Amino acid sequence: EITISSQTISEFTHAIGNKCDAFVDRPGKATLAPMDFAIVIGWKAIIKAIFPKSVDGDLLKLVHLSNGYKMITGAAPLKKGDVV
Amino acid sequence: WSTGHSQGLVTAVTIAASDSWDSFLKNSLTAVSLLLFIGSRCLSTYPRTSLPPTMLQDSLDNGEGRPSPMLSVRDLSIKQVEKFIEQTNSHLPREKHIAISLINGARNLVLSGPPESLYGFNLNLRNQKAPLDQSRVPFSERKLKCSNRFLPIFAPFHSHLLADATEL
Repeated sequence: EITISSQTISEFTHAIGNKCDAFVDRPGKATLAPMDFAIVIGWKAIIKAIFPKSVDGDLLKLVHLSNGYKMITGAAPLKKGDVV
Repeated sequence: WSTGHSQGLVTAVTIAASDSWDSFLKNSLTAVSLLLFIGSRCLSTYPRTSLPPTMLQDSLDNGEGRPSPMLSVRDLSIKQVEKFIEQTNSHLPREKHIAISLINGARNLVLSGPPESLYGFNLNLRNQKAPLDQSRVPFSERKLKCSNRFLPIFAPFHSHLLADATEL
């Protein structure tokens, strides 16, 4: 369980070069978090999937083939203070 | 005497505090450190963001420059420019309001605020202004001309946006 914080969104946005206004703290605005922050939130769970013995392989030869996001219908974007 | 603009006033007071060359280097240290703190704190408080490309394209294809946190308007009085800011502010929330940043003269002003708010400002001003050869029109009923453009700056100095940077 991770709680989203403005510091973390700031670091992530400056890292990837995202300059969008929605992810920068402004007065009178609900600062949001990028959907690429979803992989940061779920890196532990997603990457724990390739470890089990029944899925055996060389992690040094591991190749990330594809990644993608999909918002659920009617679900608002992630925002600051969200316990996720 | 000596003074400065939006930014040079610190250099003015430092030069007023000048002394022999050894003390002048200390004075320069003071001015530089103060401006470093001002710039860093102002950017941290209001970091400029990405700007919608359709919006800057609309601004550019109407004889306008890149949007900036400051918009210079010329050939208009403080009262007229102020009335336009009051319209834009009434139709904007308080946190993205436009305020008089500096009055360079009677017919020369610069206004601080978010680049998007100042773009909407410039849309309103372009709607109200005229391109027109009005020499054949009576002076009392002549449309007002103006050449407004955004200054080369990346911070809304002299505005409420950086007010919370002050105490820091």
